[PDB]
Amino acid sequence: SSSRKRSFFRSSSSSSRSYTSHTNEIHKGKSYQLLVVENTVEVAQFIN
Amino acid sequence: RVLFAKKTKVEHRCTTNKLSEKHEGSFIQGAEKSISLIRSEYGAA
Repeated sequence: SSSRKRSFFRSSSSSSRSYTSHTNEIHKGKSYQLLVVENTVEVAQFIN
Repeated sequence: RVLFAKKTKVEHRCTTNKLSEKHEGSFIQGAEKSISLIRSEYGAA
């Protein structure tokens, strides 16, 4: 905004305003499980 | 001005406002499982 008024005299006014803001966020995450269950053959037995 | 008298007044004012917000993201998930049985020990492969 600039306002200049003169009546005869000289007046000069100058104003400048600048504003800049940036905001960034990154969120990444993972969760995983690996369950496994096996069993041998072992043909033998205890049938006694 | 009327006739000595002279008067002059000038006023100027401007404003500007801007806003820009952008957010883009993707999340993916996929799970696969299996189960099997085999009825010598070499066949366990």
